Amino acid sequence: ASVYAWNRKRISNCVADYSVLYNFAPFFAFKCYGVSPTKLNDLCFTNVYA
Amino acid sequence: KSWMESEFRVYSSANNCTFEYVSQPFLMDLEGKQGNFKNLREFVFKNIDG
Repeated sequence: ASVYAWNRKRISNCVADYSVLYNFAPFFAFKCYGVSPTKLNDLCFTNVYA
Repeated sequence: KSWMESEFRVYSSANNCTFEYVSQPFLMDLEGKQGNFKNLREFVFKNIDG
C-alpha cells in the first residue's frame, strides 16, 4: 500500500519470529527505536502495531 | 432459516476490534437426545485483575 494509504495490521496471538525477518532482503534499514533488534528478539511485547 | 444473515446483530460497526477467539465452540451445543436430560451449561464468568 502507498504511503498516503499505509495499512495498520496489529500482530497478536501469533509469533513474529524475528530470525526469519532478519534475512529478508539484500539490504535494509533496521532503524528500530528504543531497543536493538538483536535485543528485541529477546524482548516480548504486548501488541505490535505493524 | 438457518444461515448466518440478518441476525440479531447488536455489533454496530466500531473501531477498536481487538483480539478475537474464532475457534471451536467452547459452548458445546451437544445434540441432546435419549430424554432424561437438560444441558446444564454452567458458566462462571470472572475477570481477575483484567
